[PDB]
Amino acid sequence: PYSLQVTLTLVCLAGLLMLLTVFGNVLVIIAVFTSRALKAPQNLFLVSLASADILVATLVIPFSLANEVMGYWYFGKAWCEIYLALDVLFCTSSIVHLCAISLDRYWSITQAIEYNLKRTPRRIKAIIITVWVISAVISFPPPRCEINQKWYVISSCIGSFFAPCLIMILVYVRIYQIAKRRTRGRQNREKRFTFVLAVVIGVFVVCWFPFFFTYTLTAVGCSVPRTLFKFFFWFGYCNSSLNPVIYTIFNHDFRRAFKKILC
Ligand SMILES: Cn1ccc2ccc(C3=CCCNC3)cc21
Repeated sequence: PYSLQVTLTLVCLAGLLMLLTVFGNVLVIIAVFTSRALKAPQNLFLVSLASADILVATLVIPFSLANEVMGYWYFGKAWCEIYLALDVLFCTSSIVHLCAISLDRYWSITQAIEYNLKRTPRRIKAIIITVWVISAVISFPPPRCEINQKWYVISSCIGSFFAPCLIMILVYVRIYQIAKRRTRGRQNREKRFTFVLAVVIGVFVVCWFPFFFTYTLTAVGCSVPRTLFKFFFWFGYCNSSLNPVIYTIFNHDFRRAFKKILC
């Protein structure tokens, strides 16, 4: 199974991850509904994403720790089929939310004056209610608790990630082009948005991409170590802990609001 000494090392590596995922994603929620500066229609995208992150960290991580360190699935076919489907529903509801947050972050730059009148909270709510529906329609497409259909396994990874990745890298390379085109505030206005954009579009790729590449690489059947895949699995669940910080710390409004709650 494991070393026991390690088992306490793995559980403490997690647990802290859970506390960090339900500390940022909750600080975002207690911040949008609390500060009169974030009461924008566009700020509801960060509350549903935070809810999804808090849900993953406390509904799929506690049991992933169990399946991996214990070795067997203590439960059977009554929180295992629910766990393997609530994972694909809580991570595909974070990737697709990151895609939406970037599309509403790009239509308001390229279509700047026409989009505000089409940005009412009703539209934001109707987009949040659709991202969630699609996130759950990918999870449920109508003793080891390990994932077990090649044709579907691709459809879902490509729609769940490749698509949100390709439509979010483009929405950030056509925003970096627009913004640097405004410059043509002294050698740091650009040097800051080269980093504010690089972190935003790179933490995603360095957290989630390796897992999905390996999963479809094994979907085609190219061998990936049994280990060196467990790092990737846990790497994604650890990206939801950074998501609440990436989309909030680079914002002066959010930063001044956090100062009030934690003065
Ligand atoms: C097989 N598959 C298709 C889409 C999709 C989305 C997320 C995940 C997981 C996220 C972290 C580790 N557990 C699985 C798996 C997924």
